[PDB]
Amino acid sequence: YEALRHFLLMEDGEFAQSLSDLLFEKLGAGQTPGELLNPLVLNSVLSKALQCSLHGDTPHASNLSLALKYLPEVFAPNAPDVLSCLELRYKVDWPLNIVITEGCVSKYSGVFSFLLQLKLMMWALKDVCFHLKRTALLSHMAGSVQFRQLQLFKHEMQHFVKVIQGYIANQILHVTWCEFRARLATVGDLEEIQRAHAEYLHKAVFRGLLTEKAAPVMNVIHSIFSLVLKFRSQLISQAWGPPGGPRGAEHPNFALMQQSYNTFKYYSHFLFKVVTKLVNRGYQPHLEDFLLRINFNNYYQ
Amino acid sequence: LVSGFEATINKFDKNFSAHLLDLLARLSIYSGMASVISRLDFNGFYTERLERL
Amino acid sequence: REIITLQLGQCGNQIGFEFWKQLCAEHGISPEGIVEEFATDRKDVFFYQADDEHYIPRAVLLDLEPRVIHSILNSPYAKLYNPENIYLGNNWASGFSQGEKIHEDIFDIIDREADGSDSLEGFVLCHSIAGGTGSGLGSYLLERLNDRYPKKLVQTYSVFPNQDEDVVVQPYNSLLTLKRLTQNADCVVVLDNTALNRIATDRLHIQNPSFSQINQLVSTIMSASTTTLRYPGYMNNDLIGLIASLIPTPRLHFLMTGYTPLTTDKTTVLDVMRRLLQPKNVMVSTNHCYIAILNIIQGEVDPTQVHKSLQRIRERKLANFIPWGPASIQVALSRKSPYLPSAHRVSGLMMANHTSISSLFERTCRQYDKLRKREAFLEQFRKEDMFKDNFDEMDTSREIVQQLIDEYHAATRPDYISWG
Amino acid sequence: REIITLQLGQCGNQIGFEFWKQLCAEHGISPEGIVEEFATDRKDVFFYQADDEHYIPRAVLLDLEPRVIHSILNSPYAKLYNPENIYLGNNWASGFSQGEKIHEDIFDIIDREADGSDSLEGFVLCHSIAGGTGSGLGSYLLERLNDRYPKKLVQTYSVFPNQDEDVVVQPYNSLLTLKRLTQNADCVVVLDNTALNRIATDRLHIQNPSFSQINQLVSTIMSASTTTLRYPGYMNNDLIGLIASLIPTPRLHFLMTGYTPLTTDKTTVLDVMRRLLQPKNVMVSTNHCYIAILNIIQGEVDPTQVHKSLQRIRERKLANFIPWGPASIQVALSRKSPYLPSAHRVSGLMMANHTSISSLFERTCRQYDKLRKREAFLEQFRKEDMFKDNFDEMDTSREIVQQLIDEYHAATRPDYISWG
Repeated sequence: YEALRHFLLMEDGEFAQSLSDLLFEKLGAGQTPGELLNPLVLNSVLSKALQCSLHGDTPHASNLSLALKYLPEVFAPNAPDVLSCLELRYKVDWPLNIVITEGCVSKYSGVFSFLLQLKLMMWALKDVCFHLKRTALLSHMAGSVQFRQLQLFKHEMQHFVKVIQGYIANQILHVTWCEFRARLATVGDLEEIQRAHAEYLHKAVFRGLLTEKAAPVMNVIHSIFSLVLKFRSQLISQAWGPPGGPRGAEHPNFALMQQSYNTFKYYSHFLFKVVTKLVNRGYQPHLEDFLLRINFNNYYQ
Repeated sequence: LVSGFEATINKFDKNFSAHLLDLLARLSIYSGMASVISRLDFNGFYTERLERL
Repeated sequence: REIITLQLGQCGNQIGFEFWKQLCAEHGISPEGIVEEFATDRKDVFFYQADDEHYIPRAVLLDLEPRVIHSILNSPYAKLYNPENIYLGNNWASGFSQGEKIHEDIFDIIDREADGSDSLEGFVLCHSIAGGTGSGLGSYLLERLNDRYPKKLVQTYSVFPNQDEDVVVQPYNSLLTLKRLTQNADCVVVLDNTALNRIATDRLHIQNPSFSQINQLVSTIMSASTTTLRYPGYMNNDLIGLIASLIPTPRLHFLMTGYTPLTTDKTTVLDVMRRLLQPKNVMVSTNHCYIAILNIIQGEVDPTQVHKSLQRIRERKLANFIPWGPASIQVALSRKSPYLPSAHRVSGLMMANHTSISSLFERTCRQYDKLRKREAFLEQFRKEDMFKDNFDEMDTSREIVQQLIDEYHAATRPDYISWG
Repeated sequence: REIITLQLGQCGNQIGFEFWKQLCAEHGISPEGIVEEFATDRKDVFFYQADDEHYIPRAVLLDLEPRVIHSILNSPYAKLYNPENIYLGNNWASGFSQGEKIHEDIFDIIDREADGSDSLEGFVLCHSIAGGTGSGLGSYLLERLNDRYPKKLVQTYSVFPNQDEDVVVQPYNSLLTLKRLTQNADCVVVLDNTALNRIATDRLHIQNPSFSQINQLVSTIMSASTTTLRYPGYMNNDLIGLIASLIPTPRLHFLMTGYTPLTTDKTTVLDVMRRLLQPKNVMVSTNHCYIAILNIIQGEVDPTQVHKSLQRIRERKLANFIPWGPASIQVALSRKSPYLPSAHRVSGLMMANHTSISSLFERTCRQYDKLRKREAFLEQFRKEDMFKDNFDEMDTSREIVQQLIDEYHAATRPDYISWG
């Protein structure tokens, strides 16, 4: 249970970051028409990540497999992989078979999908901060006002995706797994063992918001995430301009970006409305947690 | 020794370099196993000539 | 990617030296670099791996007019730190000029470690502001690193000197260092001699040997600030990912520190957070407001209560901030290490962007302005005058730091959307 | 095929004497040549064999104006070395002329050994540059051997004299020796008196008796340079096979030495390689670069780690070289012998082609040029003037050695593909 938690549900940070990182580098750079789906590269990146996790190499590291279910015709603009069906597969021995059932690992895979797309978001944003530092304002001789504005626009969305990742992280992960460990200590019979892990996973999904009844918030997350990805890509697409006077023209697409910045802010405000809309109708404690995370300090962040 | 000798040397040089860089790239694709290539060029001589794709 | 720490100057070498022993004891490392027999951590970033279990740190120790670096050498840990990378005035100009002649071989020392590592993210400087030999040279080296590694980032654990105001040229020196730091440093973590001395008087009776004891306080802050990197976690598994939230705007990249059990020699998360937001735990000496706050807790922390703790701290509103920035405080968690005492089992730290530090910058600018009108100690020796005949880099630094002060107060204003 | 060592001159005979004594102790040989009772090695190449395993080396000891060869005779090892092949000025010309009259009988001594051996690969000369009697005679003999044995190869363990600059005609003599060596020697391994003396001051307090003790250092280098031949191994089971990598171009055939535990009186291969690349170990005193490097390690070496050691040393990049040559460094292994102390269980040596030695050649060329303009020491005795009235072989040597210097710096240039 612990090793599966470490690797599939990504508790060990280093394994998750490295496995996501190599795949992301290839994903954004190219190889889009399923040339990143070659068995050799999939197996190689899996082995590389397992070796470089540094949490340890164990017999438990056996049975880990990287695979795919749906076949992408081609990766979409911005290489989103919003529903890329890359399935981590775990073999289970007959002792670990009455314990683990196929449906349970089908449920396991969902969080890997959603967590991975969160890492994908975090990647590109780390990279645009690293890109503005690639610029470095290396012509420090020229200090650009619009440069100053644009880093603030970046800070907005990186902190938003920081809060969402932190939200789900504090909702599930240590919270539900502590409960599950207590229940695991408590269970004393086959059926008891089955239901403890079953509700461990059902609680994890429910708090994860991937549950069908909580679809609206996840839809707003999709819209926000698509905006952040694409409009972060555009600044990378363009390049700076001659040094003189006020210089917005460095990466002249900034004007279109300001409209995008306003659209992202609109989704943010709408999300603050949505969470309260849903909490008042019914009883969803995770949503109360969410409505304070999204806005902690002022009427709106 | 100056001219015809060199004329053979250069075609052998190009052919060997082709057969060499193709070998190193087709070995670079594979993921101790990776200890080989950088030992073959310890210095960084011909560290990278043609980036594949 | 692995981090290299560029410890320079007498004071900077003292604090880097203490920091690496702190991580030696904290990790599974002996004074000879050998993995401890008694010994789950990500030691890759900070410690280079030898084949025979020597965990050698990526420390670059730079000495100028060495006195304390000989004492560093005659220590039990000299075998711990052996990349063999030590290469031989109290004025900023003297330090800058002395660095300029030796720049190439110290930079080759940088290059060697950069090549030795699998990869490189960051340069962490144990810099001393107005540190005589430390300052000037650190500013020059800071100017060189960004040019040579444009992609890469530089952090500075600046020990900003406030000793109630001996060196008479402190404002001049600190002023020039702050210009270089404002434009050529990606991040800065500010510490204060007076603030840590006041904490020393509070927690203990130590008054006269302040520097020796305050080293430990600085070391605890420095190690705790990196513990989330040194130990695996769910988020902030890399320096830049952590840095992004802390620094919202490039100019305002100076970070205030704090620690809940200053007397770390059970407490719930609600308690440690609310204690931390009080000013006594803080180590730094018109409306004013934070820009953004972050807190990391290491201990036996109940998971379900951390989010409720953030709920309840919103109820307390102990931290007052209405900045342009929307960044709210976040509850983060790291792993308390084994083999060391677990006293005050739950213990936390905070890194925050606060406008109050503009006051501390303006105090040294005030001292500089008074000293500049007097021209009492403007400094114009053969070195100082020949290096700066115009004495106009001082004025360039004055206008740049004045821009920084105005930008801080503009961040306080409701309209930092407009140019600051 | 067996190697014959042509030790000549007083200094050359001293170092050949010590080398053969070193291999007596190292191999299973007593001072009378008897197989030792206490005693897996390929003793065929260096020592002639009897079935009782008596082993007389194939040493050719040439004496001129003998003083120290009488001391060589009055030794316990006189019975060890008996091919009965010892046949009776401080100027190069005097030595050359003295050699010419006795060339036939010493060459018949060569012929006898060549016939006696099953076969012959190489002539290894314990030559002395500017060695009075040693130089001149060694140059003449070097010119004779290649003509008589065109297929065969000549190596020269030249002890290049640098003593901080007594003999006044040193640059003149050395200049001539280098012309003959540059065109008529297949390989040269260069050693330096100042370099070994500086090492002597480093490791010990010995300053005054430099020559007597430095013999030991030279002997260790000489024995370690051949150990891979003297003991079976996977690769480099023959001299020419080893030589090929070390000398990539015929003109640049001068080789640098180094030894990891200079204080050889456990250490992993990573450590011994990194130590080895440092300059304090190097026993030799515009961009500059190696052309090729090779290292041989003899000890308790774990085999899986030697590749990983080369990989690490690549990360370190302690050795900087971008030559025309594509030759990369290689980690080779040899067998540490029994019966002698195993102190510093792992101990290594390096042979390399380095452009720095061009500086040392240019120093004696500089001394020669100054002395030549002065004509302070033209010699022009009855011997010197009659042998060389024109004195134009000196200029021929000057242009040849200048070609060598230019070739070295051209090898540094990116375009040694063109003529150098």
